[PDB]
Amino acid sequence: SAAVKEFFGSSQLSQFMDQNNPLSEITHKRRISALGPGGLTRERAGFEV
Amino acid sequence: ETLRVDPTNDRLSALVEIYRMMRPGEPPTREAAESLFENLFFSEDRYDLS
Amino acid sequence: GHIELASPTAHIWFLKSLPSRIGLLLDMPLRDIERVLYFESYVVIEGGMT
Amino acid sequence: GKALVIVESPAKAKTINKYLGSDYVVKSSVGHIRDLPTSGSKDERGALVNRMGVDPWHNWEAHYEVLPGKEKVVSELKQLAEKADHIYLATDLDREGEAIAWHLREVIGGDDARYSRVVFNEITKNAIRQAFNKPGELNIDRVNAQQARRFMDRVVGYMVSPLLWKKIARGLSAGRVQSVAVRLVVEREREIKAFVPEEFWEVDASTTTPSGEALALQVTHQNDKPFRPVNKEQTQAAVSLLEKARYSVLEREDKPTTSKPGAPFITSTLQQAASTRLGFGVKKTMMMAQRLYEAGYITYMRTDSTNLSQDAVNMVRGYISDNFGKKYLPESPNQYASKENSQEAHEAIRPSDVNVMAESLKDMEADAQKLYQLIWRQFVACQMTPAKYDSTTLTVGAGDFRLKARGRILRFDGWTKVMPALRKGDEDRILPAVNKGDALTLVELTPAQHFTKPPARFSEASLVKELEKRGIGRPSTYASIISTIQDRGYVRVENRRFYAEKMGEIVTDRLEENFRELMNYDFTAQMENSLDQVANHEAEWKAVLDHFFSDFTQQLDKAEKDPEEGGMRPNQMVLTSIDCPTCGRKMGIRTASTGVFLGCSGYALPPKERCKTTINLVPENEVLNVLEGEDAETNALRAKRRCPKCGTAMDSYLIDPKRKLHVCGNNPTCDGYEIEEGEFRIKGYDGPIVECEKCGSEMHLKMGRFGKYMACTNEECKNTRKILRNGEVAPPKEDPVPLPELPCEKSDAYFVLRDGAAGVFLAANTFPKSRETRAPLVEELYRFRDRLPEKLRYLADAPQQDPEGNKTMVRFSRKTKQQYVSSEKDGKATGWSAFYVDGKWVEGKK
DNA sequence: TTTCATTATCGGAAGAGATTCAGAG
RNA sequence: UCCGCGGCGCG
DNA sequence: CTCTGAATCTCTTCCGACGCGCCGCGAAAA
Ligand SMILES: [Zn+2]
Ligand SMILES: [Zn+2]
Ligand SMILES: [Zn+2]
Repeated sequence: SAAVKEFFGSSQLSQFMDQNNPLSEITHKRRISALGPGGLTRERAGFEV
Repeated sequence: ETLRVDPTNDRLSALVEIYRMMRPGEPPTREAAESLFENLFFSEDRYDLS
Repeated sequence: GHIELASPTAHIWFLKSLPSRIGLLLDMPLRDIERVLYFESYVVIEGGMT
Repeated sequence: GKALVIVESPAKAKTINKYLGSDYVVKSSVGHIRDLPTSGSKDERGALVNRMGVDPWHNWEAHYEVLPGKEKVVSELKQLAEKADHIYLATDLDREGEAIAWHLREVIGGDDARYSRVVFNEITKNAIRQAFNKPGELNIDRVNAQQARRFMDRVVGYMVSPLLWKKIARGLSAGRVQSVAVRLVVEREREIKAFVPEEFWEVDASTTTPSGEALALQVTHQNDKPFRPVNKEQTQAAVSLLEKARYSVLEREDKPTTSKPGAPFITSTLQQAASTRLGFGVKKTMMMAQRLYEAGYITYMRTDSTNLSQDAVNMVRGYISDNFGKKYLPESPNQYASKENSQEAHEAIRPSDVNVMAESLKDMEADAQKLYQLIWRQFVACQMTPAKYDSTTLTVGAGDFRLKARGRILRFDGWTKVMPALRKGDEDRILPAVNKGDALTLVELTPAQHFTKPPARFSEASLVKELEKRGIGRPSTYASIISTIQDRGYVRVENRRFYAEKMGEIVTDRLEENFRELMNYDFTAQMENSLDQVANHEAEWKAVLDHFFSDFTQQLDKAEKDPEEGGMRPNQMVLTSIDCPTCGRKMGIRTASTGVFLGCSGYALPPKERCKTTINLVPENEVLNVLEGEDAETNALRAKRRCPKCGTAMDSYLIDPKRKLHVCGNNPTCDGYEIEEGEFRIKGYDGPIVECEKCGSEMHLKMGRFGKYMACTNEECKNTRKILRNGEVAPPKEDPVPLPELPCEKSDAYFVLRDGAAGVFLAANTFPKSRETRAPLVEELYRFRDRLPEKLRYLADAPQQDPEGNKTMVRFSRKTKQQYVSSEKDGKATGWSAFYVDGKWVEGKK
């Protein structure tokens, strides 16, 4: 339970779901990120990626 | 050239080398070295290519 | 405030900041003195004819 | 399905099981399960071959037997062999392991298909897997060689011992190699006692350089001849002439020197090293080595091969390359050659894993950690780059005299680094850099006086070295020789040094005279070599046994005859002038298994005129001064009186606090005796030391109408213990209680109840002869509860039967030094125990 | 009244330290 | 309530 | 053939704008 809760609450890839307008809903749910665990960090992503 | 440069000469010496490489500051030992190697690479316990 | 230590204890900075100031103060390499200070070997002060 | 592996050690069983896993079951067969008979459980020849089991006349028919307590283990082994599909005989590398494997195969049966002989030099995953990939057949030739040796030793022991009882004394024993070891010790004793320490003097010189450095030298020539003054006055004259003379360094010599490590140890070398460095004798060395092997840290400790596996060499070279580095490698392996007859198939004694440091041996006692450290250090040292020394030699001349210094200075240390010397030697110093043809300034000079060293006494390791040189015995034998020469009372070991009892001299002389072929070192070596030929399968066991037995029987049948015929000479009495306290008569000097003693000739007169009075020969125990070093033995020889009739030294004994007695070394061949007066602190009886449990005083060993008892010097206490068949002394004598109503079962005797540190036990009234003992049952004690001394009564209160109605026996919990009661079914423990706790008996699962 | 052995109970740049090849003796 | 850490966007 | 110095390799250290805004959430310590 602790592992599941920590993943769903505190993980970097569980950010707040923004609800300005429905277009925001769709684009946030369909967003594909390369950050997070096992990915790469913002400050080192070169231009090649 | 690699065979001309590697200090090792048998299975034990290579295992000793890899133990000495992946964990500095601890003594090598036959059984422990063998165990960590086999469980690190050729066992589903620690490794799994999905 | 202040605290007194039951055992005299060295500073991290002068011990580890390269170049090791204590190391240059002596002729000792830094590695043997640091492993000494964590209590893995003795240091000798001479008296007599060994 | 389920393979069975059979091994001699339970710790070997646990260790091999770590690598074998669930497909195998391992069982420990503790010691020799089967053997020749040992107890009583032309008719004289019939009784001899029955007692021996072996019949030499009927072509070696042997009549093997299974010993008491082995039947349970044999039944367990048979049950497991009936359950198993294939049987793996995994005894040690050597003959004894083959003979054990043979006995196992023969007892369990089904030879032709159901057995494999496993052979491994170390108890490790790779070595075990390779051995189980390719096991052998049982080497029957090595078994036959072991049986030949055993048969020879039993033939000689049982045939000779009644002869020695008849001629010399009851309670003697004999043995083929044992007697030759005793002969070696006795010959060295005779060399020592028949030696004269001469007197030579030496002079030492003290000098300073023009550069103010200081040098010390020793003076070795006068008039171009060796300098060796004989007396004090001469030495003082030489010192005068030296002081007057003027000194110059006429000689300057220099040269490099290289030093190398020893070979990895064979068993004899390991015993010598452990004695010299750690002080362990033989028994402790081999016990700790066996523990280290069974734990798995070292290779098998019975070997005469210096060979090393390529795995070992590569491992140790890796360790040296990583830790020490290239200068200490060196370029190629250090080879060492063992004897051509050695078991070159075996390895040396080495670590099983070089990285395991001695400190890491959590489960080994400290002495075993030290022994492992010695093995490790030697193994590492043997392969490294040799060391490098540079050496200087100086000679200086003044007048008729020349004087010398030698010094070495150490510049690469590689093998010495891992394996340092115990102490600096005389040449381990710094001579200053004097020039060729230098000058010297002079400081005051010291004389020294020294005595000729006798042919110095052998220790346990040096006796093992002598045996190894001659070829008497083999690596497996040496510990047994060193033990049995002591246990049988011919030789005693004191100050870590070997001393020969007078009875050992008597028996040595008799055996040399009668059995010259058996006692000759060359024939002993040739016999050992012929057993090795048997193990090779170069010779037929029964053949050489027959040849030995024919020669031995010829010599025996000659020796049995009367002394005028030339047969073995009986015991002898050497008379002296002393008054028997019981009759005043002249008194004579006599040797028994107990020692050397003073007897009255009335012992040889029939009852009417018989005199049984005896006097102890309390000896002047030589007290060698460790601080005198090499001098300590020489001064001991100087201390002895010398016999009037011959040059042989004399040995000294105490007869009264007022009187002391000197006896010649060649007694009774030499009849010189001397008697001396003085204030002497006489012990009354001398020998071993024991501490009286009832008063803490010293307790001492004494002889009388019942043989040998042990008695306490404090006049206020008469507490006496007693000697027993196979131990130093019996436990505290308190309330030995006899029972006529319990009969013995192997013998006609009746059972008696006894207390000691071991526990409380039942033992048979003719104890040295019956030697039958069993723990009491609780019901037995209850039956004879009135007899029990006041304390023991509690044991009769104990619950007689367990909750299953099995029957209960009385046991000593050595870990907690208390009696408890326990129940057995099919001879196995039921796992039930009851103990005594505050006046009550409390019971439960073990 | 006995004698025999032998058991086994992130990427890049700079600084310091360590091991490596080349030149001199 | 005033503290600290992580994520998201704006310029 | 060996020893010392010089040079490279290996490891360790330091550090990559800044201003907000927004959001959420601490504990085997009490
Ligand atoms: Zn008398
Ligand atoms: Zn004499
Ligand atoms: Zn006493």
